[PDB]
Amino acid sequence: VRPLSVALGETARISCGRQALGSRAVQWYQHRPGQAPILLIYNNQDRPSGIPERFSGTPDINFGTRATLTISGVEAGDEADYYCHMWDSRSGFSWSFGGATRLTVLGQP
Amino acid sequence: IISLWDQSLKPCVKLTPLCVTLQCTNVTNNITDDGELKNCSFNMTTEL
Amino acid sequence: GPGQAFYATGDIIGDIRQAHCNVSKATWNETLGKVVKQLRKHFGNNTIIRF
Amino acid sequence: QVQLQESGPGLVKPSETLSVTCSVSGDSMNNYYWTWIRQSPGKGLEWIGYISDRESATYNPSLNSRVVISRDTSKNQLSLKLNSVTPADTAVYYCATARRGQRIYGVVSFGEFFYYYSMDVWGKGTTVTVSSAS
Ligand SMILES: *[C@@H]1O[C@H](CO)[C@@H](O[C@@H]2O[C@H](CO)[C@@H](O[C@@H]3O[C@H](CO[C@@H]4O[C@H](CO)[C@@H](O)[C@H](O)[C@@H]4O)[C@@H](O)[C@H](O[C@@H]4O[C@H](CO)[C@@H](O)[C@H](O)[C@@H]4O[C@H]4O[C@H](CO)[C@@H](O)[C@H](O)[C@@H]4O)[C@@H]3O)[C@H](O)[C@H]2NC(C)=O)[C@H](O)[C@H]1NC(C)=O
Ligand SMILES: *[C@@H]1O[C@H](CO)[C@@H](O[C@@H]2O[C@H](CO)[C@@H](O[C@@H]3O[C@H](CO)[C@@H](O)[C@H](O)[C@@H]3O)[C@H](O)[C@H]2NC(C)=O)[C@H](O)[C@H]1NC(C)=O
Ligand SMILES: *[C@@H]1O[C@H](CO)[C@@H](O[C@@H]2O[C@H](CO)[C@@H](O)[C@H](O)[C@H]2NC(C)=O)[C@H](O)[C@H]1NC(C)=O
Ligand SMILES: *[C@@H]1O[C@H](CO)[C@@H](O)[C@H](O)[C@H]1NC(C)=O
Ligand SMILES: *[C@@H]1O[C@H](CO)[C@@H](O)[C@H](O)[C@H]1NC(C)=O
Ligand SMILES: *[C@@H]1O[C@H](CO)[C@@H](O)[C@H](O)[C@H]1NC(C)=O
Repeated sequence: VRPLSVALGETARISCGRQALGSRAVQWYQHRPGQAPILLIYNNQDRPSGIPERFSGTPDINFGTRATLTISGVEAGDEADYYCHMWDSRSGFSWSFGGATRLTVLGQP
Repeated sequence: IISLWDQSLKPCVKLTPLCVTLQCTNVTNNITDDGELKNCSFNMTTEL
Repeated sequence: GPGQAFYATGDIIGDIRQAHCNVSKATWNETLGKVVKQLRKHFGNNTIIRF
Repeated sequence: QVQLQESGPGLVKPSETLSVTCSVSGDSMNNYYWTWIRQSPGKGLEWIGYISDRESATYNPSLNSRVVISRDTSKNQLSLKLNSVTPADTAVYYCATARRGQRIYGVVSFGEFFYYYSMDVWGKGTTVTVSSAS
């Protein structure tokens, strides 16, 4: 678990501890407490249907930036366990979902 | 070309102390590789 | 050395692929065919050339 | 609509088998791949294994092959068996699909690509408790 706090109506960046050893194809999962998780961003660039535009993916530029989930306009329901399902050509098969950065929102009415 | 090749290597570096017993392991990869990349670690004589 | 440095391959940054050489199949087919038309001169009026 | 409903015993003794099913509705069975998801209280979402259309069960190596997963097109449900169950297996058990996307970085003729599995549609999930309790 990785704790993080952000203010209301602000923009947040969500990263994971794993590094992109080579070309990466990350999947982003948002697991609400009790509620079932939902895939937010996959393929580093695409967002499945039925998802708000508050999250933008991090494209692949052959190097550099890691999986940075850009939460534009964080809401109250964003307090959940965010998962960085990272896949690359070096670590082989990612049989684990890694450590989940539990983001919580403070300063709410 | 042959004689001109050797005269370009004689002032270069010699690697006679290079090949010691190399503990070579396969590079960080998954299945269906072929090898072709040996991560070798070895003792090397430093300046001293 | 003193002052002698074995340039070795460090960690390969990025994706691990293997080397290749591309050649336009349209040109290479046409190039080899132009050779068979010339190579058929030195062996019979018409023979089967295999590569 | 793809509806993934799970049903299980809920209570189980140590050294027993946890056989939980996952019913899919509103869609076919041979459209995508299927898997389960577990999460112990205090831990994160861990993957247990996935099955594709060819019924070949691929297990997560982080559980020492102590799981047997299968599916039945008759009931159109996904089964899951666990032998040598530890009390630490008291957790939530999710059920989700798997869209196996092909990410390409090199050339295809040399096998320089890899398949990444993406869980697009999930299920509600059912919780089971394993202990010496009866
Ligand atoms: C000789 O001829 C062969 C055969 O045509 C050439 O082979 C091709 O080489 C290219 C370059 O290495 C390969 O490119 C990669 O393709 C994938 C898939 O996209 C398409 O794939 C088909 C084949 O299935 C191909 O025909 C299309 O032209 C096209 O390429 C791309 O996803 C991939 O994108 C990038 O990958 C690198 C990986 O390091 C990454 O750094 C970069 O950012 C791109 O990432 C993508 O994905 C991220 C998300 O993870 C996203 O954010 C980015 O926007 C990108 O979408 C790359 O282009 C090609 O697959 C290969 N296959 C074939 C059969 O064509 C060969 O190159 C040529 N000659 C020589 C000398 O190389
Ligand atoms: C082939 O094997 C070598 C040796 O294991 C690999 O190199 C080593 O890789 C590790 C990381 O896996 C490096 O560790 C890190 O180094 C940085 C240096 O600033 C340090 O800050 C970190 O805390 C950590 O120790 C290590 O330095 C590096 N080299 C050595 C001499 O051990 C190499 O990466 C392998 N090949 C490939 C392509 O992975
Ligand atoms: C560098 O020299 C040292 C000399 O001790 C080597 O160390 C031994 O290596 C063997 C094989 O891995 C081990 O079984 C011994 O326990 C090591 N001894 C000690 C004291 O560490 C070392 O392996 C050499 N490195 C290389 C790769 O050449
Ligand atoms: C490891 O090294 C052996 C011996 O060189 C080789 O046959 C094998 O393909 C390499 N890689 C793997 C994945 O075992
Ligand atoms: C090599 O690359 C150049 C530049 O893209 C292209 O014009 C040429 O046709 C390529 N040759 C082959 C063999 O594909
Ligand atoms: C190769 O190209 C030449 C020129 O276009 C053509 O005459 C020949 O039939 C081609 N060969 C094959 C096998 O397509």
